[PDB]
Amino acid sequence: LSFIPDQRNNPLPILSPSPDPWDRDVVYTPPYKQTYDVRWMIAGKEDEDGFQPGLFDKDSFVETLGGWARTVVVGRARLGGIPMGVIAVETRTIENITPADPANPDSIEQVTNEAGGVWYPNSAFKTAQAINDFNYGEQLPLMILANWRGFSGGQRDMYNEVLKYGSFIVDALTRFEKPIFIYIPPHGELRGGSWVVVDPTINPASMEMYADEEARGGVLEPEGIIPIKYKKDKQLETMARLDPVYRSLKKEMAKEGLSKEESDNIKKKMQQREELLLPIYHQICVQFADLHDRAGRMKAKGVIRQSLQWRQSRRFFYWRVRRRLIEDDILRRIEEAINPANTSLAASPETRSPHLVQLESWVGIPGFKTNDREVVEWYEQNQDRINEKLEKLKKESIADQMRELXXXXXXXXXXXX
Amino acid sequence: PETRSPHLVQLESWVGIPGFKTNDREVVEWYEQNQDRINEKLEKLKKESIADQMRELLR
Amino acid sequence: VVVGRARLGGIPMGVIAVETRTIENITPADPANPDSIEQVTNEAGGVWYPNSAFKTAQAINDFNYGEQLPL
Amino acid sequence: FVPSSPATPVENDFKRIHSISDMTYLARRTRDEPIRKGVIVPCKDLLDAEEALSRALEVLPAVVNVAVRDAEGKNDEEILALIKPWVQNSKADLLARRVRRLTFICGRNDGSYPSYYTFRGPDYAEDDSIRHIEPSLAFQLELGRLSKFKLTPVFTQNKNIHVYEAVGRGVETDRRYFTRAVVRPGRLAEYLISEADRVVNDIFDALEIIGTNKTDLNHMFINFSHTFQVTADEVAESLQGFLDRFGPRGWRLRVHQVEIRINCMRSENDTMPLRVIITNTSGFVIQIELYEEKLSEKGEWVYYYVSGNAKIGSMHLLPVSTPYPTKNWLQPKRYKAHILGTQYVYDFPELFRQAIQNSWTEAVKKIPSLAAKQPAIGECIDYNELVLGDQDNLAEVSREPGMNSTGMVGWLINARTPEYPDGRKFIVVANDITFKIGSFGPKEDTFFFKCTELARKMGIPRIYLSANSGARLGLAEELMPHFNVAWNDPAKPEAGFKYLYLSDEAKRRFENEVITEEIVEDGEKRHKIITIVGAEEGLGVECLRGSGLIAGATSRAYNDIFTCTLVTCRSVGIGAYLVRLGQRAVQVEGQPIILTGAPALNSLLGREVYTSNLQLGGTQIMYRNGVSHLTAKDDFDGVTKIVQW
Repeated sequence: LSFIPDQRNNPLPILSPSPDPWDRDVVYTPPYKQTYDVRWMIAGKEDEDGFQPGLFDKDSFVETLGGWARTVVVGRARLGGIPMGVIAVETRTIENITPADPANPDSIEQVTNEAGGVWYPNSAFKTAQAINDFNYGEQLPLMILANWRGFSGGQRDMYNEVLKYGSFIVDALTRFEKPIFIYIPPHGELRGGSWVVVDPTINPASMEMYADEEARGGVLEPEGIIPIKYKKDKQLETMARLDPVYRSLKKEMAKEGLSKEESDNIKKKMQQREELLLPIYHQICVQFADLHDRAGRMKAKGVIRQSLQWRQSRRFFYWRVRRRLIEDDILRRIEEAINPANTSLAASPETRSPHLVQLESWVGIPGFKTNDREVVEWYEQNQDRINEKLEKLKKESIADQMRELXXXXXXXXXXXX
Repeated sequence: PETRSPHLVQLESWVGIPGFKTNDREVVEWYEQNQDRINEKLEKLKKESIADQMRELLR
Repeated sequence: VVVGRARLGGIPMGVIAVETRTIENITPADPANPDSIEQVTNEAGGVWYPNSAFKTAQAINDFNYGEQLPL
Repeated sequence: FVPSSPATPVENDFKRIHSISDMTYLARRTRDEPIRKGVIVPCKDLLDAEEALSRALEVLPAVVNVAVRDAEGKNDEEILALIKPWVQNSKADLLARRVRRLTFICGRNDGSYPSYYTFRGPDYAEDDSIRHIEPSLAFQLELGRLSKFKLTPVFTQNKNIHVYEAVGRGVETDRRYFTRAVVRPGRLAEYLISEADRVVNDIFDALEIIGTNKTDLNHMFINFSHTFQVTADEVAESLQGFLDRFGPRGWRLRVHQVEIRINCMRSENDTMPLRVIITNTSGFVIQIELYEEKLSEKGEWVYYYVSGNAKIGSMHLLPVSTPYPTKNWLQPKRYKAHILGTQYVYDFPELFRQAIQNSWTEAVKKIPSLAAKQPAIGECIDYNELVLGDQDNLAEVSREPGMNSTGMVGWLINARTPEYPDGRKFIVVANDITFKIGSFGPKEDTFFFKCTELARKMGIPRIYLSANSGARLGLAEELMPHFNVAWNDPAKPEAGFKYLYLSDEAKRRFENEVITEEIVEDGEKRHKIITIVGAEEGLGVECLRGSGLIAGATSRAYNDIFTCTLVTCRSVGIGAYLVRLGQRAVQVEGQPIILTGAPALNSLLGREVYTSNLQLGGTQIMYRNGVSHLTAKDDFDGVTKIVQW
């Protein structure tokens, strides 16, 4: 209840930065080699050498449903005083052991390993449920630390309706009201089936997507694309180009003038050189394919707003969450004054509302779409000017509705009576 | 369901069949016959509601 | 639980009924785990089961959204 | 001497500059090519012309024209046997100077148009195609509309008209006579209507002497050089008049269609060119299609018709470079779909017509008397294709089957069902399994969305026919034979590589296709690749964005309009989800609803667990877990079952 607004459509129970200040850099950074407890990135990690805080306020995170589908972490936390909903992906291979059914004596406990960073029927259901919880009644801003590499394509998981619960994520995302921030963290991945169910084009009016500078995201893993787009023959065409030994041996076969016992030599010399170059030549294509799935490419194709540095994530989101929460409410109030009763791939949060163009000119700040800090400070100062412009628009809209009330001949009859 | 809508009391008096809540057959046959009479009274109410709507927009 | 669409003297509408006979769904063996065999389960008639309730809930949504059929 | 982009109505791909008469010069790039030189040799006599050839070539370190002034003797074949001895003699003289074209101008003092003879290529074999027409005149004649044919010209008494024997390059069964004519304006209102009668009679008389022979179809093109004030609405009324007189004669010659190109100043004033296609389909013309030549903003001149017809014709908003499709062209595609156990996308409208035909045939039995509202075999359904407009906004087109610009196709079908015998509409969207594995690209996504969006806006149901391969995969092919490697040790490359860089010369070539950082190693200006962008679309995130958009759209649509999907073939990745978001689904017995490939799972597990895509995607899984609502024996049985819904 400390995270929930006192009423229904009331602003969140926000306080000053006070214990954990907003102007602090995110100290805990996750390792790229092994697995890490994703919870440390949210609140902080308790270590032998001091304490490294997360991107939310120290000990403000409250994990829920932690006994079911631990492959996804759900909870509520505070960001410099601002309370909000959190969804993160567990990287470690968790194991849920289903109990033995006593009704059937031929039933034993089933040991099942829910491998980390993947979506399972139960994990997808958990995700879908959490979203509904954070929007209905609660009405909290959402932060998703996206790290899934797809869905569990296994026969058992498929038969267990993985597809049905996957859709329930998409359904729940269009239903959402308040701002949603999809942020791929450092080391975080977003491949194939995973990205689709979280893309900002689902609900552009409330979604906003960001990615870390050292995060990865493609249609498939760079190890998966190589046996389809950069096959053995494509690697050898590039081998007879970069390697000096292989292209020199290629010039021997092309020149001819060598017998059946002589042509066998060139074949047995190359098909030994190419066998030793193959492992490192393979890894080259892996690095090559990874450069497609880099953070820079994402901003270039406009699938994300900005590339983010994990260190100053807290500092950026504190003002962007605050800017969006005040703005969303002002825009909702603009429409309530105008009408007292999105359409393309181009639908980006800077074009989430058609009143943001009018609000832009009323504010008068050049870096309006950006400079989140400068925007927030302005609204607090010109509290009267916005309320003033709302009442201007309210009376202007009443004049339009009364004029529209065939309809003239009917009014001429209702007046003559 | 006999009290599923507050307009069923108004519609009841416009129809004029006593066994309105029951006699489902008799009700259906009446609407088909007086399809123009419904569209007549709906319009009478449409103009009526527009006149009140203007009072709400000033209040 | 039996789900479908039918006509009542020409009027089309959605139908949901309960099977009385004891039906048996046999879940296949998981090939990923060689220690998994097909599980014989008897869904006794005239009772609601997780899958039966889900079927009911899904059918209702189908008959209202887009379809817009009497139930 | 060329603009080859904002120039006269032509089609250009990437970076290329070609000639007017020579449609295929050098596409590579014109950044390194010698300037074209214009030469004109006026010679008094045909024999004396040889001295103005061998001496004429001496001032050449290209295009050469030769004018003749003897209006006295105009030979044919004898003129050809008088110009060939000079070209075979100087076969190395013309070759050394690297000149492409050799034109010949021969004018008459009685007002007769000059005769042209053009020699082209290495040996200069003389293309019989360009005759009695200028390089300028090679554009109006176009001949780029006959790329899918092997042309052999035939003799014409009138130098203005040219007839060609076109044969299908692939399949030989196609044999047609295509006529190409140019009307040049008379120097110094009922002029054009009478001018049309004279030129069409000349074509008719010429088609008569060569004979009708064996032609499946016959076409004639007439291009106007004069910009006489045309009021197409007056032209259309007058058109009806003379076509009914010439029509019978044209019907004997096996002529199926005629295309006129007139310029209208009444819009100096802007001259709006208006094309018109008159086809003799079903014995009676009833096809007066009045078009308008306008740019598609993509650099192509398209066919925008404001016809006198009911707008349910054929060909709409298509570039001016159409190749006139050959018969049996549809068959190779159909085969690519049929090997996968699915009907070719454009064969489905027919399947639906028969399923509606079937829906009546039983209703007439069950319900006697109430049957007379049946609209025959044909006219059962009234379909019209859907292709994205200029401003990404969908439009109703009735063009030829196939020729889909994207790997997704839609139709607006008005089926006269026994429930709504006056008509009922709906949208049908399907993936072309033959068009890039049926994979979802951004073009395919924007289309699928705009279709869902429309079905929603109109309240009519939407039907999706799934046969895809998830999202489009891809790598940058242009950077494969250009990128360099920086090793720890150059002698032994297996000792690990530091990074991947690009040569300065190869860096300037792209720059926007690859994000590169400069770091000097071994005293070299090495531009290390820090991120790959790639010129081509549909490789990574661009596909996922679009996939997410259509995923959400289907989720939204289901809650408003009637949504249905059909697994006509393997439905993978995003496609698999649109079947579930579409909620109501019909699965054809032998088609799987797979997420991750059967061998891809085996490679991941490191052991051969699954052996089939249907072992985890088939009916025995999806119908048994409730993803599939019904199972259909064949692709048609699917259609039939949805017709019932």
